Amino acid sequence: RLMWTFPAYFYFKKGTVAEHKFLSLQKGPISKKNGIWFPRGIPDIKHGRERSTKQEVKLVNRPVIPNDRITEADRSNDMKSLERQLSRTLYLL
Amino acid sequence: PKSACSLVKPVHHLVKIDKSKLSPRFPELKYDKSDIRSPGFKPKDTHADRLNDHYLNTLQSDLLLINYSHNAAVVKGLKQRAWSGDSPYHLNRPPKNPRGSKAQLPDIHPIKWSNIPGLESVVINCFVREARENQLLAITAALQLQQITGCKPHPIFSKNDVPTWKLRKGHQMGAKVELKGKEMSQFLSTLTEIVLPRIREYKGISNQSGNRFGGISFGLTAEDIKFFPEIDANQDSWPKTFGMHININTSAQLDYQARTLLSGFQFPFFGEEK
Amino acid sequence: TRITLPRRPAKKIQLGKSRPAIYHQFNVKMELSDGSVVIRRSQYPKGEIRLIQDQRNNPLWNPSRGSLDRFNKRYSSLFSTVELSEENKKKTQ
Amino acid sequence: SLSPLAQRVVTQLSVMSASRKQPKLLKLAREDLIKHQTIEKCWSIYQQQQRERRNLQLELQYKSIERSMNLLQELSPRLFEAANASEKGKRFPMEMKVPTDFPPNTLWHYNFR
Amino acid sequence: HIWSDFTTRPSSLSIQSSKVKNYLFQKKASLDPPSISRRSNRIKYSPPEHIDEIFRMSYDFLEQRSSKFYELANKTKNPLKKDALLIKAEINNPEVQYNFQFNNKLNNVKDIIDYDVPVYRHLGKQHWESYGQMLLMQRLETLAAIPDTLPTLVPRAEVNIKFPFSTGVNKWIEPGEFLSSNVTSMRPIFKIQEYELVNVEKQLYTVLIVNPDVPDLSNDSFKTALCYGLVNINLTYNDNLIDPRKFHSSNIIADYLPPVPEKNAGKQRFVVWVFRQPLIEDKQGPNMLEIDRKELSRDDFDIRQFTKKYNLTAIGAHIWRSEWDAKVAAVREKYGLPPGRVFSRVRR
Amino acid sequence: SKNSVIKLLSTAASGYSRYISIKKGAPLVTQVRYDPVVKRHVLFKEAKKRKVAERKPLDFLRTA
RNA sequence: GAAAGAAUUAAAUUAAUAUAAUGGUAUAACUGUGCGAUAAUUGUAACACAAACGAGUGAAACAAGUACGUAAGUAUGGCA
RNA sequence: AUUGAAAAAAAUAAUAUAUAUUAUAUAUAUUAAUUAUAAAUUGAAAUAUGUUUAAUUGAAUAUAUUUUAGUAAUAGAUAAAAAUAUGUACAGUAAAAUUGUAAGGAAAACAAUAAUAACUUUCUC
Ligand SMILES: [Mg+2]
Ligand SMILES: [Mg+2]
Ligand SMILES: [Mg+2]
Ligand SMILES: [Mg+2]
Ligand SMILES: [Mg+2]
Repeated sequence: RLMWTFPAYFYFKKGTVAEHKFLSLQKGPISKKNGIWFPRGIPDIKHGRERSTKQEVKLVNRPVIPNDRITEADRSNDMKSLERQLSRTLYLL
Repeated sequence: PKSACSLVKPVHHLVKIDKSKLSPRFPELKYDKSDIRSPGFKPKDTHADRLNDHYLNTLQSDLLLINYSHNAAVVKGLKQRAWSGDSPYHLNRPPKNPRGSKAQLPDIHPIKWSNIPGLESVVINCFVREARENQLLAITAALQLQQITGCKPHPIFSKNDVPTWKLRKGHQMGAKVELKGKEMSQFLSTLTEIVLPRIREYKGISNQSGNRFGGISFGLTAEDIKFFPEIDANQDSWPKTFGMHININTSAQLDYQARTLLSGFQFPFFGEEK
Repeated sequence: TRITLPRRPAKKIQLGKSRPAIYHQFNVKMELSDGSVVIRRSQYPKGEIRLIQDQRNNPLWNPSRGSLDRFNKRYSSLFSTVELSEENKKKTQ
Repeated sequence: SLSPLAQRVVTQLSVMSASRKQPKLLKLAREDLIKHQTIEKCWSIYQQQQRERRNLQLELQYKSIERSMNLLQELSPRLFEAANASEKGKRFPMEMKVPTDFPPNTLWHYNFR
Repeated sequence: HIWSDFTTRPSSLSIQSSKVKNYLFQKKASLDPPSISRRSNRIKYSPPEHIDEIFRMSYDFLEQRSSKFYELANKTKNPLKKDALLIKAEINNPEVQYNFQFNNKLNNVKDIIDYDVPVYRHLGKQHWESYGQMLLMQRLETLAAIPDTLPTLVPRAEVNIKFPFSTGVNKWIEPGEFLSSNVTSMRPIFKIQEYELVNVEKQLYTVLIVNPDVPDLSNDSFKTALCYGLVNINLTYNDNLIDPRKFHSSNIIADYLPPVPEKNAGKQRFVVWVFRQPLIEDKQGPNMLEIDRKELSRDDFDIRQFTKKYNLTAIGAHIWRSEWDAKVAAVREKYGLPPGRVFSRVRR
Repeated sequence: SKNSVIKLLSTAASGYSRYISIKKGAPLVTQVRYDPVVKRHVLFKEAKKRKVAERKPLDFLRTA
């Protein structure tokens, strides 16, 4: 809500193939237009963002897929295994 | 002005008058910066800090265990010595300065559950010396710093003047940024994992590096900064790049304790220790 | 001689009205050399990165655990150790 | 007026600057404000409690160590001496890494050296 | 769920507004805030996301804490400790916070902010310390009303004065104000708000308005003047406005004589002091005290000596200050005081 | 001559005037002081004309 | 037992003071910051210091107006 | 006030309106704004009106009407880099030397370098 506008003009150069994709991914804010009632106040826009609200910015070549935090050992409840709890401190008894 | 004589009058009560509160001038400023009603509000505790959590869980107990010396008493530092009163000229005399040093040194306490060493602050001093010619280089350096940290840099200016190095006084030259809390922790984690392994012949931080009291430092070249993921992702946008000094400030009594702490966070140490 | 950007009149931030610089940051997933993913907040717009050279594949951080490429390609039929032993007489130096 | 380098510097400066990039102020209703206060205060209390728990635990550990070392001194002097050495250059092992967000492909290495 | 219970706990800890309470405690962020009165403004407004579930969790946490505190509170016997426990239990209650913050503390309605309740009293004290007390202290020190009349003050009660009977207008006097002779022609009204735990039934109070700056030409200095003197006044945390209604003619040790500053005599400080009586043990009911009415004089009045005699402790103070204007002669005439002197403009 | 003398003439047209010294190319010096003829604080302005070191008017409106 | 605050003690006037040198200055007279840009204003100035006269210096107070300050108050150019 | 969502009210402060008093008070209503300001044959966005695709909404594209982009530093009552040298209000403390740190070296920048007894609040055994 309090975050700044994303300065897209810096990270994406004007008239470039990379910028275009980013633009397509994004959706713009509703501008103020004369002779119309905006019952959620008049749009306050600068660098293409509604100042009155939170901004959302949607974004080898491979998707980064993280591994499951629960394990096979955990599922089986194998007490002798070391991979059975990954988020806790295990002690040898 | 009728006079320059400064002289604060004594009072007849023990109530502490906060003068700021009695005014009606700065109503937004009466709120604390932590308070939501202040324009200075910022969400502090946004997500769980990982390095800090690790320190809390694993390291802190281990550090305490390491630093236990049995019946260790306090080691007083070098202090200002008083004069022996063996002459009437000692009577309102200022005390003799410390033995070796001109400035007084702090007492070294035994490490207990309260005063275990931990990370206090990181400072990233970048003074670009080509910016004596080009002011724009200072700006670029500041941006780089901001990118690296996710924290607002502060501009460094030339405090001194010197002819040999073509340096004026009062000229913007690079930038600095004091990281604290979670951003600092993140920056350390990035340094440990991403950047320092990509440095080729990197032995580690020197064991001869540091303050006398809980402060360790090292520096990165312009070659090393291109390994930061924010800089690396747009090498077209970053043609020039500037080195930096990295002052790590710990809550350590002595420097070996600080080194040990940093090692706990996966910092390699190579040189012969003092 | 000295290259500069000449300053305009500074904008007066009133006392109390100063606001903290909350820069626009994305949650970015870093997959390290091995499959360990880590989330970090970052200013550059990239949801996923995978790293090649990290601490998790550097020998200094784990002691217990393309000219050369070109050469290999165009001297592949010969298969270039035995070759070293053949071509290493240590009399002349 | 300005060079391409000058332009790029200006752009870079803008990235850092708060000029026309920041939203409106976060205004709240009085009920909302109260709710926020109660959220924050409770959280702060919880954090304090956690700190005390950890601090208490550390104190307990210290006491146990003290108890041990006195006993060692009483019984076997050589063992006590061995225990109480300067661990100046003690370095944490590089395998004890800072726990990641998600685990690796190979969770645990059974062979080494 | 201790904070929903009102069997033993007072009614004041709840919010009296129903809509506000409903808004506070809902299962989703569906409703809109009662504070925003206007429809369009409500429509415009958007509360921060996820606030409800977290708030509920925080409430549960602090409610549990309060309940735990209460377990101790009832076992406790000594009164100050019990009060402190009660405060600890309820201070983090959202409802009591709402009540205190957003409704008037000066003229508190009993159902909303009850100063009989310890938590609310503590809150009021804290509020006083934050601003009003500091201001009062500053005005006492700067104007030199402390050492000139009565050595020191340890502010305990918040004292506010008013002059309702003279003009007609409603205004609580800010400490160190310049009031006209018309304004201060008839007597003032005090409100002594007490924040410490005190025996309401037994504890009596005295109120003395003193004028240190009336000129004595024999001494070539000034003398004090007891302009208004009340004794043996009964206060209650909510019922605390000292008015001709409350105090009787027996309580008036020196009935109100108005500020009538002389021309060029200067600015005259009128610093009201509020003392609490000495409390005697083994005696049920309010312990009165007799004042020797021939002994104490109004034209010259040792305040410190008087305090020493009757064993008083100054808990509160307030101050205004009057100087000469056209209507002081009229005021004198009304009261039947003499014409009034006129001094030289130069302090030679 | 580095510092010249000037005559500041009262704006309330009394005829009262006060004299002050300034640097040769200093900005136009107007000041509010007491005019005893009128018995109030009024503006004073330079009666004579003179050349000034022309400063560039700093632009708050972000140009180009 | 811990955290935070209020701070206190010690040291310092070696820096800094538009400018010489001396005295003073952290209770800051030094430094930062808001407002301001007014008091680098108008008539009477006693009384002192200094003092051959001519001059010089500090200045209470009275009156008119102004600026800052919640107030107390401070400002009749600059620590001298 | 109309619109969205699913009898009222009880602070401070600000704003609007009214009146009380040789008292810058009170009453009722409401909680705005908060880092902006002219000038862009070229970038980006919205809405409206058309046409084509799978009465419909998405998607594509044309015109019109707007909105944004002039990208520029202080974000802190800033505190010994440089800059407004006289007023006032609020606040703070310098320097040297030492130990370090990428180019950096005697000499550029940044960090660190006296003591917590008692007191208040908070959490806790
Ligand atoms: Mg000197
Ligand atoms: Mg003489
Ligand atoms: Mg003479
Ligand atoms: Mg000066
Ligand atoms: Mg000055």
